[PDB]
Order: sequence, then structure tokens, then C-alpha cells
Amino acid sequence: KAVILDEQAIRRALTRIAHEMIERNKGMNNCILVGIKTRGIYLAKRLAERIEQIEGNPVTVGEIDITLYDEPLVKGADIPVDITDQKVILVDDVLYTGRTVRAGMDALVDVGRPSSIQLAVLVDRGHRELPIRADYIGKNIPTSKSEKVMVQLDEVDQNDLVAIYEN
Amino acid sequence: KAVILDEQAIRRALTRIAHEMIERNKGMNNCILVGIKTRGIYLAKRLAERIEQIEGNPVTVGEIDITLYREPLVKGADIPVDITDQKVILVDDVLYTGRTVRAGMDALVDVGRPSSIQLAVLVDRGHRELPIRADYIGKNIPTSKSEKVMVQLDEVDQNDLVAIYEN
Repeated sequence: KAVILDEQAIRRALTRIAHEMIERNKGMNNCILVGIKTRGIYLAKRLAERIEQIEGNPVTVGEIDITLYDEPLVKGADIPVDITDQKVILVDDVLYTGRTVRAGMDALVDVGRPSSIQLAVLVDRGHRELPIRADYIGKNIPTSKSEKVMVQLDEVDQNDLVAIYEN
Repeated sequence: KAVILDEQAIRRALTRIAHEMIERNKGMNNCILVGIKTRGIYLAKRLAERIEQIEGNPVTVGEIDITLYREPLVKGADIPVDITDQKVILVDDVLYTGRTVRAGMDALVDVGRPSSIQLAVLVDRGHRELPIRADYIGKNIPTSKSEKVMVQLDEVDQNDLVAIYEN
């Protein structure tokens, strides 16, 4: 095991993402953050919080609970608003093959009809297996196929960190 | 109406794509080209032909006939081989919103279970509405939202050309 991002690195990446979201989406007016995977949901909440303290406007947060690693399956969803004709940004903790994002994207296209969907990820470890790319990245991390990258957030786990494992 | 690419421009872009496919996919050994949309199917056949005349090995071509967005409904596929564990490359004529590619991608993850899916497009006009990007592009063409870009191939139309229309 090895730590690649610590709490400070994660906080800086998130502050950078929040700003980029605000800069490229007209202050995030009418944009919905939708987290996928457990930690993606927590990151979406952190981003909404950061954006609100800057915009003075709350940002709607939704979620899709999916079995992560095209086997990943959408067991449900919970988006407090109608997303029809709204810009949605999926928030993922670690972008890898892209297969969870595809399952999450399919669900959104069937829960509502958003005008568009973007992708923000804390870490992109490469090795996609689908033509899906992140629009916002906290940190690109070069990995081999056998490595595993894992994010720990303090509202779920013990600490805020990103670790990489061999095997 | 205005012509942005002529027969020669189309031919050069395709030769460039065929080479990139060969260079990035070990000579295209075991890679399947799958066309989407009428002209995507024809371009896939042209690329398979170019790759064969360079590699001396045939390239399997498949197809998904979906209608271009304005969600795109899949009428069905037709892939002469079992694509399970095989690298697939979708071939599109014009990449725009990405919504036809999404419908085509979903199908592929149901007819078979390819190890990966990449995307080759003759023209990318921008304005995606999904986090889908092309891995091979013949020509990037900057457009406004109201413009329409259309590919014409001689197998189905009068000439080989790409035109742009205002609205």
C-alpha cells in the first residue's frame, strides 16, 4: 500500500474542481451534481458545499447507488429534482474502465432527460475500456493494469486519502 | 450549404485513421470495426479495406443500424463474429452530441461483451452532451449549435463530401 494523495491534496483537488465547475457552468445555476459509487456521492456533497459557499446558492445533489466493478448494476437512484432539461454532472471517486459511469449515464438517460451530462472525478487512473473521458479531474495517476487505486473519505472511512495497491 | 471536406480530404482522413488504428492496436489483429449509422457502416468498410490492403489480413466489420439522434433507438445489430473478449472500435460519420454512440455502446454491451470499445469518427463537430470522446478523428470542425454537418459517401449518395449548413 502507498499513499498518493493526502487530506490536503484531496482538498486542493476539490477546491480546483468546484472553481472549474463554477467557471465553465455559469456559476452552476441549474446544474445538478449526481454522485455514483459511495465515495462519489460524498464528493458530490463536498463539491456542492464548496460551490454554495462561493455562489450563496445551494447546489442540488443526487445519487445513483451502483455495484461498482459491463457487470455494474444500477440498484436505484435518488435525485430530489426533476432533471429534465437540466445540466447534470456525474461525480466519481476514481475513474478507471468507465463501465460504472456508463451504467450511471444509462440510468440518468432513463430517470430524466437531462440536456447534458458531464463527468468530474477525483482521480483518473487511466485504462478506460469505453470512450468515456472526464471533464474535471482532481489528479491523473499513472497506473499499471494490476494496480488498484482506492479513495478513503472521512465521512465513510477513517481518513481522507487516496492509496494505490499492487497485486 | 458549403463544402468543408472533398473526396480527397475524406480519403486522406481515412488513410490517417487506418494507419492510427494499425499503429495503436498491434496491426488490428483481433479488432472489430463496428459501424453506426448508415455512413458509419460504409466508413467502417472503407477502413477495413484500407487496413487489409496494408496488413494483408482481413478485418471483421459489424454494424448497428440506429437512426441519428433527432433518444436514438437501436433496431438491431449484425456482427458476423462473437465479440466477447474482443476489442471493438465503433465508426461514426459525424460526432456531435454523442447520444447515438451511447445507444450503440449500450447495444454492444448486450450482443457480446467486448474487452473494450473505442470510437473513430470522420468528423467531430463538437457540442457533446455526454462525456464521450473520439479516440480517432479525421477532422475537427468548429461549429455553432445551430449548424448541421452532413457526410455524403458515394455508396449511398451522389459524391464523397462533408458539408455544413446554417439554420
